[PDB]
Amino acid sequence: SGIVPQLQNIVSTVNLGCKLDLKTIALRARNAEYNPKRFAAVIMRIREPRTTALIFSSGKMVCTGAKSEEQSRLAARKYARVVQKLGFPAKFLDFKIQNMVGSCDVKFPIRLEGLVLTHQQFSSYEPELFPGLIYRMIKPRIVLLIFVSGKVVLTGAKVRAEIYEAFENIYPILKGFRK
Amino acid sequence: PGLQTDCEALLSRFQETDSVRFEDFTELWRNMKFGTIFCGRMRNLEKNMFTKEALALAWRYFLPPYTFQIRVGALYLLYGLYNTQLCQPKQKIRVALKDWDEVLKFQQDLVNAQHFDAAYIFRKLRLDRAFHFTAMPKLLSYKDPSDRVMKLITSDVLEEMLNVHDHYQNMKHVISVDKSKPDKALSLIKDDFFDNIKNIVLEHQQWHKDRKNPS
Amino acid sequence: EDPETCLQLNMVYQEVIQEKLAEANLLLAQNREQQEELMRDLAGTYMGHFMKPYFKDKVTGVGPPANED
Amino acid sequence: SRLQELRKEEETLLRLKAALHDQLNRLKVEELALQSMISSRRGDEML
Amino acid sequence: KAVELDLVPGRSPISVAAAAIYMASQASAEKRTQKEIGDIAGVADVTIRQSYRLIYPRAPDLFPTDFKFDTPVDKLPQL
Repeated sequence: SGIVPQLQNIVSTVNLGCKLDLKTIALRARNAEYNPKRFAAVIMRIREPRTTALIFSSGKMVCTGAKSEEQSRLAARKYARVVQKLGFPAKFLDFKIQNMVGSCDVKFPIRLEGLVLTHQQFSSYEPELFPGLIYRMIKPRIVLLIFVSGKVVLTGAKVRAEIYEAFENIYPILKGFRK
Repeated sequence: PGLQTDCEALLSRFQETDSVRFEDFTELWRNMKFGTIFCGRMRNLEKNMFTKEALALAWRYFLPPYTFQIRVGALYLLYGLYNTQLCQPKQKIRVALKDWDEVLKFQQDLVNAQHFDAAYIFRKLRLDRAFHFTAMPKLLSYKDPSDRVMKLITSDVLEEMLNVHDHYQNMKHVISVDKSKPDKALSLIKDDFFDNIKNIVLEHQQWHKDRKNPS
Repeated sequence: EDPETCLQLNMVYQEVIQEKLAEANLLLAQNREQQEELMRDLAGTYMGHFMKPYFKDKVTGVGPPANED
Repeated sequence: SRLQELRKEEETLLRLKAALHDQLNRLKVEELALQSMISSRRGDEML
Repeated sequence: KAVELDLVPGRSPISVAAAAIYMASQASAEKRTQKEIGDIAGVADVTIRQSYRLIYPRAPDLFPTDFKFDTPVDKLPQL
């Protein structure tokens, strides 16, 4: 191939293993937000890993927005220490990735119609809903948004190797439809 | 207010005669009676405003890509207009810096091309100092085309092509051992390439013809 | 008699045809410059945006602070 | 109108350039052939 | 022709059709505004303007050869 996909977003989760009050955390945390009338969770953003953590009463946290597995883990540990400091018995249970969005460009405009006619069993291209084609790869379960400018947005992964495999699989298929 | 129409009418009447003789222009002036184009009740402001506009019109007509006949006609037009005004300050012609650099070689060609009528007209219009040499054309706040095809393919161009083509034919006839066996790797040149260029230029010209031809 | 004449004749032919490309490519560059000028004309302030607060901001609409004068 | 005149002239000169570039490519192929043949022929009197 | 020439890549087919109808409408006696075409086509007049602006440069090429232009292709509406 020759083009490696740049990760853009990584949703991971972690279990604190202790119930929390969202009022307490929200009133006593620095960059927290909590409007239960709109969503029952505390949205805590931090700058260095540049991440957004949603924290739930049950003790489960989801850290999104980090662009690396290690970086996501570090942001999760930061939020864990934050909650621990606010007076709760925070713990670090089953930190597990749940999504990894990758994005890359192939540097040539593609003909969609050819692709959708070639792989009608996979692609769901409707330009009056979403102007990109949606190729649902099956061998790795990864959804690829392909656009007329060549931008490919892979999503749904659970590890970086999966995005790499999926993009390498999808590369020649697109090479075949270079406008 | 319609002055562009009469100016274009004079330009067309002149380019149809295919003349560079200022005598034909003088006759077209006397017939179309441009001695009146300014005549009429105007106080002073409409007068010099319309004179400015007419001079600017004639000048922009003078410039490329307009035809040489049209250009000489617009030059004679500028001459007649500027030399025929009613305002005491004879409005000047707005001449740019970019357009002056080409009017220079145009005047030079007019001298070279033995068109001494237009050359003398231009030397006169410079002598009486009818030019306001501006920076950008007119002011600033806030067609008869020249085909590139003929610049690319001429009768002289195709003639030279065919001369060198027949020369190369007669020469490749001799340079080999014989005159009747061209090698397979030495027969690739098209003998109709000249004909192909003629076909392309003629199909373009007939496209333009049917473009002006209504239906 | 000898290809050397072929060599020199082909050199001169290539020279003339390359001069032809030089002129033609200059014409192409001029035409593309004209096209770029036309595009920027399509992509080309009103003298209203330069009234009393002549120095308006881009992140805001307010001008500069008042002057000691 | 000027835009269409300019673009058609652009296509005209592109086609002329394409034809002449084919001409130069084949001319240079002929030039390489000439170089090889002259090398081979001049090698016959160096013996 | 516009789709084949790829003058509107990624555009919705309805947006291309509305722009084409506007182009054809403006080149004939029966002239329809962008709002009129958008209402039937279900396309905002801005979208018709954008798609039309992409195919306007090559208007003479797109039109059928045997089309009687009530308004000449050169004088097509400015947008």
